[PDB]
Amino acid sequence: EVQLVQSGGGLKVPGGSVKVSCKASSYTFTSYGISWVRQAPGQGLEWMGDVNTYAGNTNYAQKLQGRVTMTTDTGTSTAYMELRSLRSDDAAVYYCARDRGYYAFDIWGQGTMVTVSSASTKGPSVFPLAPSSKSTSGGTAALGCLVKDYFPEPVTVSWNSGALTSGVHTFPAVLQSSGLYSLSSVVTVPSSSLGTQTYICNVNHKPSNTKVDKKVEP
Amino acid sequence: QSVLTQPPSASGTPGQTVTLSCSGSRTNAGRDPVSWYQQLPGTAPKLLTSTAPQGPSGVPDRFSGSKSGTSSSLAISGLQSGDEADYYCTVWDSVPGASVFGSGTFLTVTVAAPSVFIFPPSDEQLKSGTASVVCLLNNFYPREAKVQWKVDNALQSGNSQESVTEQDSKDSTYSLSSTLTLSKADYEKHKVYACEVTHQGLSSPVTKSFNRGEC
Amino acid sequence: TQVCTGTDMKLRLPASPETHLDMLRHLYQGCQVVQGNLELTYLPTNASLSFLQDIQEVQGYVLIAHNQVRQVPLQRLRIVRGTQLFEDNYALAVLDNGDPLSPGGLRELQLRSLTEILKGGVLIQRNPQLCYQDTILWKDIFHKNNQLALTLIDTNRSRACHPCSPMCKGSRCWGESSEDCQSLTRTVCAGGCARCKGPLPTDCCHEQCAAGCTGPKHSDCLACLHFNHSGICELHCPALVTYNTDTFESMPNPEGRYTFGASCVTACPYNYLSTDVGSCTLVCPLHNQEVTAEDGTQRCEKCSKPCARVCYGLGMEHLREVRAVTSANIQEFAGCKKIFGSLAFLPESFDGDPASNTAPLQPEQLQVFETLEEITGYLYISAWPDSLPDLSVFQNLQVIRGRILHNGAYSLTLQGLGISWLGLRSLRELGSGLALIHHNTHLCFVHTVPWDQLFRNPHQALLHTANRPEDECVGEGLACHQLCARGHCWGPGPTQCVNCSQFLRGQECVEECRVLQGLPREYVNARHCLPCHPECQPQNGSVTCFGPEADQCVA
Repeated sequence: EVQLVQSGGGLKVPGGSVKVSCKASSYTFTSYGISWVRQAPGQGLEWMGDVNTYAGNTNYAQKLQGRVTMTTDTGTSTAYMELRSLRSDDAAVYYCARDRGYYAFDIWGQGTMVTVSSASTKGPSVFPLAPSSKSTSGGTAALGCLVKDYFPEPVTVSWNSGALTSGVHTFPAVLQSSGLYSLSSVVTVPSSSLGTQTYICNVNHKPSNTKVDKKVEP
Repeated sequence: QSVLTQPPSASGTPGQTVTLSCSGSRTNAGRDPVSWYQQLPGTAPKLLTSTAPQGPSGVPDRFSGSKSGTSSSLAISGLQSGDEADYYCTVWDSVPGASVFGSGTFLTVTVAAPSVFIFPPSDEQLKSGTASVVCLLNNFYPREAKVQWKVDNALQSGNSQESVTEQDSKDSTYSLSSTLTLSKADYEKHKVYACEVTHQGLSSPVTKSFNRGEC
Repeated sequence: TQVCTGTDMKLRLPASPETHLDMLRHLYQGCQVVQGNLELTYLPTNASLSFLQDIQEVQGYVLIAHNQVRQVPLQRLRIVRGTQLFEDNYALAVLDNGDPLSPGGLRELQLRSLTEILKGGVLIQRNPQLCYQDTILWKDIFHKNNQLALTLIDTNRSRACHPCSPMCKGSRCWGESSEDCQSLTRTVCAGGCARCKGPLPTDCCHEQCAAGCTGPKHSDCLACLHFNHSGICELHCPALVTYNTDTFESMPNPEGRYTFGASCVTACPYNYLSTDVGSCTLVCPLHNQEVTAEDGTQRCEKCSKPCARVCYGLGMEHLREVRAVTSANIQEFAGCKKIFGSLAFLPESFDGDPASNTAPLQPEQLQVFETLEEITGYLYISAWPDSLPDLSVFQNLQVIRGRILHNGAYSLTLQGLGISWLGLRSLRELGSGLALIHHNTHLCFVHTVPWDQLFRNPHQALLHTANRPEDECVGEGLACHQLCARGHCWGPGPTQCVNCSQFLRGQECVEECRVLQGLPREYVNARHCLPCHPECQPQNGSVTCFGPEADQCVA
């Protein structure tokens, strides 16, 4: 099985650099090119540049010129995404790919994790989202705990110390323009336990070791 | 050299014959630059057809693309259960050459009308400088929905961030999390905060709202 | 057979490994002199290298890298003339034959015969089992006027070496044994003496001699500084013509010879171009045509007229540094009856350089080469468009001489394709080199081909693997046609025969020639069927024509 494997999957502060790796295997490395392509969250593809394996030549696209250097490594077989002067905009996923054939990109390294934001470590404050008369569609009521402004990823949420997993929907973290993330984590219950059952959310931000519990009530 | 995908979303039930589009912005080659991809959630995109009407090896025969003038058209015989993905095309003509804004399909297993709720921002975040009114949609299909704000009957723009769950393991429906973010100096101004939810499963844009102060 | 030819694949990993060893064992098994880069790389440990065991000379460099054998039997290795050198420095380099993280890895050089290193330095690094490589007085090896006396050597190992041989004078040795002892021949010698067989003067070797001797004569020499003139290591093979010193008419000199690389021969060997000026080559000197001579020879004579136009392939002239055929050079080859150089089709042949708006090569374009008969270089394919089921745009390709060879060794390579049969019908000669045919999943009618008659020399052989299993090949039914003689074909039907059973009617084999019954009566000629002249009345059963032209018929 032919392969591309990628590394460097990390975090970065605006105005720094990273040089993603791409060890290509199981094929004559030199007789295909190698290309890179990027993918921010929610949006789609965007092409970086070229790199004739055989002889170096390149074609870094307009949006990135002078900010990009791409390099072969025939001896060891690897291609390198040397990216510069980055910022919040340049947070995405950086896949590497060849182009066998017959024309597009076929084989794909998993892509790598590249996010930019200038923040140290920071826990979130957990403010609940209380049910009443506006969240009852039928006999089902919804109650939650709004977890906002933390750094870095990840964060793990449990309801009522774990017992309540059904109905639980923990949306992925939406990175605020402010430089931090934010989430929401609800639970759909029959609207007959509001008071009978005790409703609390147990959050876990390991990088800050904060452990918040937030009772939810009308 | 460039393209546009319509729609950014088409839906599909089994056995059906499907179509996705792409509009080449110049008499491309020639013919045979174009190629379509499949994107599984959180994994690497892979090529499906290229030279328009030619599968590679490891991509099945219910796949087969095409072209006509300056437009390409992917085709699926009978859809199946794994085909939950976003689909991208490319006119690989000259350089630099462009991608597309992505036609993404989903598996319609009985459309579910969204469960539309509304939540005023808690009384502690409010005295903590900032505010957040979340408008939860629960268990719906497809992922295609329309979520907007009408802070006292005036449409909002830019002061909000959406979010959508990974397709449920057992029922094949999602859940959406709109979150308008404002300040303490602005929320005390308005009173009404509406969230009109138009969806290809509701007969008409269902609308909810709460009264600031009225608990 | 004394003389073999180098490889030229450097440190680049062998395309088909499962073949690679069997490539080496063919190249040199029988070989003494080696005009050029002896390269022995990547070899694993279960690998009997008993074919090098004969090699004396090596004109090139001697590269040894990334192997794994604990030992390479290059024991008779007299002299290595560093004509071309590895990295343009080292007339020998032993690199990373250690292990890819008791153990394996090259352990002893055992070069117990390497007297002279005519040019270039030495470079022996990173071989963590290798001993006694510093322990050589490298300065006795290098030639006197070696102004490339540079050396870099790694001594780091994970292994602790043993003492040399007791039976070794100095601590100097190639190997732990006593025959493995460095035997010096320059420093320990008597005066001006370049090379000698002992401290004594009478022990001095000839000047024309060059790597020691067993005597004072040129006909007592262990090697030659210029040319082995039939046993008499000389300066100059006698040229083909002698001068009166006075007048200057020069009738030919019967006992003149031909400089073959390092030799002095009367008749330049197979693929080689004998010359006016007395050499043997694979490129005629400037302002020469390559004629086909009053015997059978290729030969290189002058050009009265400004010489007639001539086709060029990859690795020749303006195409020299070009590597593949693309849309933007494919047209040069139109009309070409004989391409000087080589053609190669890599997968970038078939998706062009969009970086340079170079269109991909379309399968109708190849329909240029049907005009081509003789390639003087190599042929290398790795992509061919999915459609065209066979390599038949070369249907008229008659001979491949391989005076360039891909990766040093291969005159015709074919890998990673998807053709369903070959189709070179007209291909009779594989002048030199090995044919490598691997990894074509649908390739049948390979076995069906009688390679042994294309080939020209004993060192030659077709090696192949990962193809379409030739038992599953009668499994779908594919096999030569009845009109294909001796069971031999290049593909289905009687176009792709190799020799017609009975006669040829154009490109198609047939049972017989219309001398008696067919729609137009024909006449047979070189077992070809050809028409008589249309106005030579149809005979109610008997013979009608008697020849192609207008007269020889009936009425």
